[PDB]
Amino acid sequence: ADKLFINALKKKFEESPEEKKTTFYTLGGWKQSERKTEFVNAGKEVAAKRGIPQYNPDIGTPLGQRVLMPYQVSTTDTYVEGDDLHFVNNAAMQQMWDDIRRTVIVGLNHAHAVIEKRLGKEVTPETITHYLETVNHAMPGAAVVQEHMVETHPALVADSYVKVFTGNDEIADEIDPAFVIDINKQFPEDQAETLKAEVGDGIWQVVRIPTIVSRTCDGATTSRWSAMQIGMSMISAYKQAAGEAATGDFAYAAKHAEVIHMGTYLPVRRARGENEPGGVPFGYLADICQSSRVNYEDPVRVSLDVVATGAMLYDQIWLGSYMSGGVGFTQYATAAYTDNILDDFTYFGKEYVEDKYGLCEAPNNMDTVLDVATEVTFYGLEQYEEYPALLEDQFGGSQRAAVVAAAAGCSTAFATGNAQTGLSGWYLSMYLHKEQHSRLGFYGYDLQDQCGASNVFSIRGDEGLPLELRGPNYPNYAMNVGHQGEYAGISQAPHAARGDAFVFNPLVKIAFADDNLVFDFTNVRGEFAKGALREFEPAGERALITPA
Amino acid sequence: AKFEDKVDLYDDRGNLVEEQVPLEALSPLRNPAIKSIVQGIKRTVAVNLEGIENALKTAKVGGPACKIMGRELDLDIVGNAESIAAAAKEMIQVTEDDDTNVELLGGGKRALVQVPSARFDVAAEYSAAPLVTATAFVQAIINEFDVSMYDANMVKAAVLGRYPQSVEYMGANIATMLDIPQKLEGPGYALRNIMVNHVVAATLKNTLQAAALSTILEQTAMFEMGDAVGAFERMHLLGLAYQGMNADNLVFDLVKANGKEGTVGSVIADLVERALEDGVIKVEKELTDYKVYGTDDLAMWNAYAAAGLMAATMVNQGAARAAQGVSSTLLYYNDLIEFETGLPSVDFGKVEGTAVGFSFFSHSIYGGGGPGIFNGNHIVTRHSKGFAIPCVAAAMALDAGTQMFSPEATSGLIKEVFSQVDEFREPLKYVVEAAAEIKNEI
Amino acid sequence: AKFEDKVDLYDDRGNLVEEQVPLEALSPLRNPAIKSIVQGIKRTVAVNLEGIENALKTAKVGGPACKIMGRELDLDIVGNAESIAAAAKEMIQVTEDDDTNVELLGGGKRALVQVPSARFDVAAEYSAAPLVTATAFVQAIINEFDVSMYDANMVKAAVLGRYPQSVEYMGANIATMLDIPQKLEGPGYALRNIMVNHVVAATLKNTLQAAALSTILEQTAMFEMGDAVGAFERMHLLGLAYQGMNADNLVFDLVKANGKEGTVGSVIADLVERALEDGVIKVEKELTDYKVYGTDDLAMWNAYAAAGLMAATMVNQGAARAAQGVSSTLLYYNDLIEFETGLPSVDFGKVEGTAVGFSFFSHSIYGGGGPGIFNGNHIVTRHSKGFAIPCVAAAMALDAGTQMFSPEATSGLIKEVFSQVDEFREPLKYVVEAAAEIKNEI
Amino acid sequence: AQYYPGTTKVAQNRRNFCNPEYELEKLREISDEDVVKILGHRAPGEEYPSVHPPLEEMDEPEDAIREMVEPIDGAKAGDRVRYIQFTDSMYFAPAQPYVRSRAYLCRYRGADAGTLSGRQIIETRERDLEKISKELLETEFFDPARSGVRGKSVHGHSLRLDEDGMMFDMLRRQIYNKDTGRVEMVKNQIGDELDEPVDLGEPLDEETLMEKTTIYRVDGEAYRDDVEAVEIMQRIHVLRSQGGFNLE
Ligand code: F43
Ligand code: F43
Ligand SMILES: C[C@@H](OP(=O)(O)O)[C@H](NC(=O)CCCCCCS)C(=O)O
Ligand SMILES: C[C@@H](OP(=O)(O)O)[C@H](NC(=O)CCCCCCS)C(=O)O
Ligand SMILES: O=S(=O)(O)CCS
Ligand SMILES: [Cl-]
Ligand SMILES: [K+]
Ligand SMILES: [Mg+2]
Ligand SMILES: [Mg+2]
Ligand SMILES: [Mg+2]
Ligand SMILES: [Mg+2]
Ligand SMILES: [Mg+2]
Ligand SMILES: [Mg+2]
Ligand SMILES: [Mg+2]
Ligand SMILES: [Mg+2]
Ligand SMILES: [Mg+2]
Ligand SMILES: [Mg+2]
Ligand SMILES: [Mg+2]
Ligand code: NA
Repeated sequence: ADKLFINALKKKFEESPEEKKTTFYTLGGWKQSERKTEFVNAGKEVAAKRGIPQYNPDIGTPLGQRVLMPYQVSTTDTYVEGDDLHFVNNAAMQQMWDDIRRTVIVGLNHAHAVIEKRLGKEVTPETITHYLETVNHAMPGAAVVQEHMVETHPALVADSYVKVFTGNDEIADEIDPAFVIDINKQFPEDQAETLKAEVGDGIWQVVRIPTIVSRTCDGATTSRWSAMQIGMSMISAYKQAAGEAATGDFAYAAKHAEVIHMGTYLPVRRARGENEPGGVPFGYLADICQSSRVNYEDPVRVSLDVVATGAMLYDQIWLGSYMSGGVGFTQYATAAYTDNILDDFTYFGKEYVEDKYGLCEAPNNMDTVLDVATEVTFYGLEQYEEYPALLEDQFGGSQRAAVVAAAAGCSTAFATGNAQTGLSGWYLSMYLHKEQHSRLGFYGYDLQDQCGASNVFSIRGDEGLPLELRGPNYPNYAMNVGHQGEYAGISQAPHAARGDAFVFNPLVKIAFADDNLVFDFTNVRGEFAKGALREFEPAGERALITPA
Repeated sequence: AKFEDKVDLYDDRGNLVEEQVPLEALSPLRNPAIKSIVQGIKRTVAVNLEGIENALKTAKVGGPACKIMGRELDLDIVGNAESIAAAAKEMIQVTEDDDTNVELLGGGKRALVQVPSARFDVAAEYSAAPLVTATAFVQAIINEFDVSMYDANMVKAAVLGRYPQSVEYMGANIATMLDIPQKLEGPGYALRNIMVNHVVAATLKNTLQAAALSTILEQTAMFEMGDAVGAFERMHLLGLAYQGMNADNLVFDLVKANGKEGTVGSVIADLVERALEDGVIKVEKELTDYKVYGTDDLAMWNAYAAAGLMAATMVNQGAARAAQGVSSTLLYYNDLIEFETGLPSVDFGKVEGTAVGFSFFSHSIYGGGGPGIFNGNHIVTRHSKGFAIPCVAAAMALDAGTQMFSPEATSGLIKEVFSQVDEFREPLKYVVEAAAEIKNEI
Repeated sequence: AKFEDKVDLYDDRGNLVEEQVPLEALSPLRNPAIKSIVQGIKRTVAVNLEGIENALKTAKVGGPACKIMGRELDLDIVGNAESIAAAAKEMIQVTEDDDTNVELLGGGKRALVQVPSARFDVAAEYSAAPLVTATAFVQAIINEFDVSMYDANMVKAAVLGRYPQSVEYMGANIATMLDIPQKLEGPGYALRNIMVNHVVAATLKNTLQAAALSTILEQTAMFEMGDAVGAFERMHLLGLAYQGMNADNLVFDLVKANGKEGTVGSVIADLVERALEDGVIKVEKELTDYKVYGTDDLAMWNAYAAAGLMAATMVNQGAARAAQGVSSTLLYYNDLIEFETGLPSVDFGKVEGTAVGFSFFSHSIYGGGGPGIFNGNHIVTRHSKGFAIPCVAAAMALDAGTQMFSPEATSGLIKEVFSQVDEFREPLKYVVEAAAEIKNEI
Repeated sequence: AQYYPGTTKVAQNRRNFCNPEYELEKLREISDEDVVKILGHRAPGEEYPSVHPPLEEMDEPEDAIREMVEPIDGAKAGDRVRYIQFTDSMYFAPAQPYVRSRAYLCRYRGADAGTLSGRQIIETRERDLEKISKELLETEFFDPARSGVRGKSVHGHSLRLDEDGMMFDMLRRQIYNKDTGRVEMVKNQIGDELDEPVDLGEPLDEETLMEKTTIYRVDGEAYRDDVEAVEIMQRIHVLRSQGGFNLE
């Protein structure tokens, strides 16, 4: 069967993919491009309206001396210019982040204990349902106790709500199903049983605050907003005095003792509060992505959906905007979710492993790392050598390094069933690549790469951590493109091969199994394509409160 | 001595120990027992060996509800605790027979660790205690069971948690009374970021000892912050003495006189009477059926008023055996005494202000919690410069079981380890003995 | 005693001082001069009296370009510096014959302040130095000129800046080599958050002394972080000795042999020869016209390689008299030596990795800057556990004026004050002397 | 010194570039003035600008390290630090990015070398840079079709060659002339037009490129077949991994 990237290469270029020569400088620069043409015209209009020059194709160097390529969004039949995958231009990408940023998980276990002990009242599915009706009025920003309150417009905050889940089926079934994330409905049988056993009789809220608020404010707003309206709803639904000593236990429980943030806060040089991208560990990112519960018979698909999720969030939005900005890092990320390239390399590796070892049956050791990561690295590099069109497509060494090493690392973890040896395979891939082509990435690409082998199995204070627990604030990882989303993939890989329901936090996994989200986390790449086509409908807009 | 003042020192039963001790014998800068307490708090760590073992066995590492399927390791840590602790001790110590302590508790389920003082002498701060302890136990466990290169990172996660992806040791199975330096509200705040429940736990709910430990920590922080330098030093020392060390038996005697039937108001009346009797205040002038009091020694008035504030908390929250009303006592003792006298309240309004926000943030939806989760570094309760939090410690010591977030709930690991240390558990004893010992060198 | 290794120690002219010194005599945990340096850096503050005066006269307080019209105060601070400094000293000291130092410099424009060590003995961390110094000078200025209650808050703003609205002392007219505890990348990092330019400034650009001070600070931090505990301790001690203290004159002799015409590559060749001559490495296997080297002592190979890395920086950046290429040296010394030998590079790749990102962040749009603004706490340069930053200090000492953000630009106040202190300025001298003194107590 | 393991022509060429005793083959003659023009930092006849005074005019204190390390001539003079940057085609250019940085820090004093996939740079004192640059331009470090002198807009290392065998250049600094079969440099490295172009000689033919290249490819010598070179890379991975864990 053809290599999975061949269709995309034939779409991009007139030459066959194997052809070594082409002709440049005859395409009219930017004029070859529908999108650049749109931008030139828009810049003229913007500048004329506001009285300050803006986009101008004649500033600096002339884009488009070569072909300005379309990209296939991998697993789709959608081909778009890369500008349509810039997070600024792609409402699906923006909404993916808003849906994470505006979510927190908040237990009801301490809260219900406070109710039964301290207030001496009973909790049943019926009282929980009444509480949930109440908090779904209050959470978007509406009142339940005071006179003369002024409130948020319901239609501006239609995306905000609260659901619950529990591992106890009989309890779940007694709560009004409008409010319940039904684990048995959303997960295949074996995964559902794993997840229900993790949760047990615990009861957890999934709280989503309004996108318009999240965009006005920041991620650290989420758990506070959540807690205020949980607090008001506990007062109203359980008939408390409206501000007594017990009220503070609900606040402490909802804000601290049983809250799970999506991201933890960051140190001062990169100061941020909770629920910002740098605080989201790789294992959580894999669990937020919902490919695992749909595509479970295909561990490559699951792993590469996680890579797409993470490459976009971590490289485009986080490193490319929060930590830098400007034109940013679209194609550093698109390399990992376009043209079915990473897919080709990773299916090669999975098949190699299946045949030699069987998934998850290789020894978890350095022999396996050396074997698998080397073989897969050489396959990927050979494709760039065999197909000049492929090399011209993934033109930046960093892009190639990330893609080849992601395939090598995922494949290694498919073999061992362990993310840490997967990680070792990622670094070996870099080292081999660097020697093969006498180049790797950009100036600063392999800071973590060169520290990498030694820090995989270290146990020291700021060095040692299982990969699932690492994230964008792991010291070596804190700066550079072309790694973080790929690491989320490697984190997913052994778990997908094992058939595990989750990678690092079962509550996070369940919390995104929800079709009331705006973004469809089951099909991240499909959503990116929809956004690229300007077909995605985000929350948070102000149309209702602005002129027609 | 810089100051002329002398105080009489009493024990936690209200009995005289030593008369006419120079005030500065109680100073954090001079008193060797306060130095030993502070250095002990810097260097002490509680290790939960049971917790480490269970995290490993279940692969539940890295924070609440987290788990890595397939990473489980079944290691008999508690059954080999003696060997593991000895091996850890060899790495933690600097020299044989130095002041390193590693003691097993609970049948090997817990260890008390005191990292040698010499490591802190050449350290900037206090994080060597958890970091040296953590790596010594990670290495000792790896070495005990010959844990492989491939698996050892799970031991690290079980001991210290999600650090360094998280800033904190998120999910760790070690504990300290101090918290990380990044969480300080301001430079110099570290001895303030010690939960009230931890203080109550360490002192086994002995009311006067909890008040003393809290006051020692708070007023020692006031020196580190520079607040107790120059013009303010005597105020802070007198506050330590009279509010936290029961100087002149004033707190004890006010409680004795008001405990049977008294209220916050009756304690105020007694304190004003005592201040007048001792010449601390005097009538400055007469309005219509109202005496305006003045003072020639504001720091001493403040200290007397602070003793009365402590006594008022003990009487009000001791009568209720319920801590919540400490926020009210801290407010209205101060509000009432100003309109009773025409003199400023404790800390010139800052206890009252702290109490307003503390009341709000312990009876509302917005933040805070019960009294025991506050501390001098908490945004709600940082504002008074040592004169509020010790009363909260006294109140929580007197709580008979009204709190969900009790010391039993928040501070059990801390209790088991830190209450073993005599100077932490009974600081009033040791600080008074040390003051008496150095009285003729001040 | 714990380790058998002995080293020969030299002065910064390459002359023998003491042979056969036990390795642990250089340990931060044992060497009294390292203790003195570390405690000195915790306790020392530079006060810019001229700066305070000018900020007040113009009401330019609270940070860059800030000013409050109408708040100007014209006080003759520098003209009354002796009185002000003496008054501040009275508040800063604990007792009159303690180790408090307050010394005027520059005709009273600056003061060197060393806050007494006893304040740190009963402190959690190091912020007492700026905070006690700041309030003592604020109070002394107020008292000198009888500044009113209404105006005194301007003196406070001129001394300490926008704190506490800002977390840092934003706009302050005092300086320390340390920075605030909240800025630590991790617990244990405070001795790493010391700008390279500050180290170069304090050591008056003496290359070996700058390398020594940086290495002392970095490797002492590795102890506070727990990195030099247990399995790693000897590696860190050998690194301190050979890379930062010129043990066995190895750095010195490599520079001597390569200084006239050499390159990074020629230093590598000499170091590999020397390692082979000394039995640190040996040929393990013959490939086709290629010898694969091995070692039975990875920590010693690492130390030899680290000495070569320092020498390579001195030769490469010394030849250019331009510091920027230190990022390149740190990368390619390590890259080249691995393919030259088949052995791992310094810090098992972590210097090389540090160098990759440091190169990027000193030659790109995204962050960083010139070599002198980095430090062991910088996100770009934290990754190697002490083996990279001292080379950056050496390179900046050797820079003849190619940098915009030079020590003259960033570190003038630090230079004037901290270079006065003999142990800060010439640490190699004092640490070697202390090691020789305690050699028979190890 | 050994420099690099392996038994391929690639490996030998990598060793040769690093070895300062290996005489780089000179392929073309370039005048001093034309090297200055290509660099584009100053005009011919313009005095070297300075960044600081001559070292002689400074009053530096005793420092044993300074005393032992001879400054390069441009450091003595106080010259600015300037650069030359090259891009090398993955279609068998003789030099390649890490080959260059490794070689530069073996051969040249006082050097700040940087490696990237699409560009490789050296920064050093200006008069010394000019001497080094002559060697980089005249010798087998350089082919005028498959390598480019580029201080910006570097794209091309990974692109298909054009019909003349020339690497892509967004700014077209090097022009192949069919009538001589020779390449001319028509702009300096930052892209400003030269008054008079510089002859860079003929592109190397396919056979000679294959003799001289330092890139491994399946259609040349594959890295996976240089088993001794791979062995050393894998060894370094394993030894680093073990060392980070427990110093064994
Ligand atoms: C439950 C609390 C305790 C607490 O922690 N917060 C509450 C409630 C909270 C809720 C009320 C929303 C709702 O009704 O569902 C909100 C809007 C915060 C939120 N969660 O969004 C709020 N208060 Ni409150 N709260 C207010 C106020 C006040 C005034 C109202 C006094 C009166 O006579 O009506 C009093 C405090 C006081 O007595 O001074 C007050 C109390 C209280 N405040 C009592 C409920 C009082 C009651 O049972 O009626 N708020 C105000 O004084 C005005 C501004 C007003 C806020 C809304 C706005 O700014 O538009 C609101 C601010
Ligand atoms: C000025 C720098 C130095 C720096 O600090 N950043 C730059 C430029 C910056 C700009 C370029 C935007 C513009 O043109 O105005 C942006 C987009 C960041 C921003 N400010 O928005 C960027 N790089 Ni760069 N940069 C990239 C890359 C690269 C590759 C390109 C090699 C090639 O052969 O084309 C090389 C590094 C290398 O050689 O490995 C590179 C260099 C460089 N990168 C060189 C300029 C190179 C040149 O003169 O042509 N980037 C890539 O390798 C791919 C992704 C791409 C980024 C944009 C995206 O992700 O869509 C972009 C990311
Ligand atoms: C106290 C503190 O809360 P915690 O006790 O830390 O939960 C803090 N909140 C606040 O200060 C709430 C301020 C806004 C609502 C009350 C307005 S009067 C915060 O969330 O950081
Ligand atoms: C290094 C550091 O910058 P500073 O040196 O502190 O200016 C840091 N930037 C970054 O890490 C930039 C990361 C994103 C751009 C480069 C991607 S390879 C930051 O802004 O906090
Ligand atoms: O050229 S650099 O590697 O510095 C930046 C690449 S985006
Ligand atoms: Cl499937
Ligand atoms: K926002
Ligand atoms: Mg085609
Ligand atoms: Mg115009
Ligand atoms: Mg029913
Ligand atoms: Mg529904
Ligand atoms: Mg849908
Ligand atoms: Mg009596
Ligand atoms: Mg009475
Ligand atoms: Mg006055
Ligand atoms: Mg031979
Ligand atoms: Mg010539
Ligand atoms: Mg063949
Ligand atoms: Na342009």
